[PDB]
Amino acid sequence: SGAIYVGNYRVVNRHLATHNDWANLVWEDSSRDLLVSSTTAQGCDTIARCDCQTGVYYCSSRRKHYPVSFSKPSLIFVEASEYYPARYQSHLMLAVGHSEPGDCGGILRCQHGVVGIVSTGGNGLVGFADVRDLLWLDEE
Ligand SMILES: CSCC1(CC(=O)N2CCC[C@H](C(N)=O)C2)CC1
Ligand SMILES: [Zn+2]
Repeated sequence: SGAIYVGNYRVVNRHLATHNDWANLVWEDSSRDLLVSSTTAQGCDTIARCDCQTGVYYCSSRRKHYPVSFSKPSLIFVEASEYYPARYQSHLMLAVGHSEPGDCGGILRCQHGVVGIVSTGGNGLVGFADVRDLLWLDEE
């Protein structure tokens, strides 16, 4: 579990969104595994606006933050789950790291701020839904 809290927005994995998230919906995209809802309180996270490929992510199944090298956001095949049918998840970045079930929502960050949230993995893989192109998170 986990979310990004920027301005009056809460960014979560679409597959983990609550009824309150759906009832206060700003934007959602199933191909990216992302959903954004509105919040009453202002958040403290800042979004990175960059092309970094190195950063650090939080792994809840290890209680640890790990430094990683990650790929650029791409259209990458994600094996079926209980959440998604084989498909192609867009704006996804991959790294070598531990992930197991339980871990989505953990933040990936670089020197500029929040880059994205854990969305996929397995294998000694971990994939990150990017948020750096969502410029509207910084306003309104
Ligand atoms: C070994 S479990 C790896 C995970 C879970 C995992 O990959 N999926 C299950 C939930 C939906 C994910 C999606 N973004 O399509 C796929 C990352 C924590
Ligand atoms: Zn950066």
